[PDB]
Amino acid sequence: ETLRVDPTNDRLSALVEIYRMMRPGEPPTREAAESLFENLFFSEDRYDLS
Amino acid sequence: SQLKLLVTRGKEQGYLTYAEVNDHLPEDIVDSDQIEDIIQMIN
Repeated sequence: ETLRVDPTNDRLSALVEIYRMMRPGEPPTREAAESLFENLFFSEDRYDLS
Repeated sequence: SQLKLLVTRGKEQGYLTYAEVNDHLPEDIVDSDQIEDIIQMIN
């Protein structure tokens, strides 16, 4: 059901959705969206489970 | 409609979490001042 409600289909459109939610209104890009998402949880200088 | 749904759902619930307001407030808004004014009016 979540994939029913889920409007996006692929990593590009999903990253764009994430970018719109985080940094809203700004026109997204492929590169800016990917960079924001990777800097969310998988860049070592911005996310630390101690 | 959206924020109207939020207002009516609140008025039937008697309360509103920050989460529900975030889900219901529009997506064009970027700054926090319009968001806090919306929260003030809605309160």
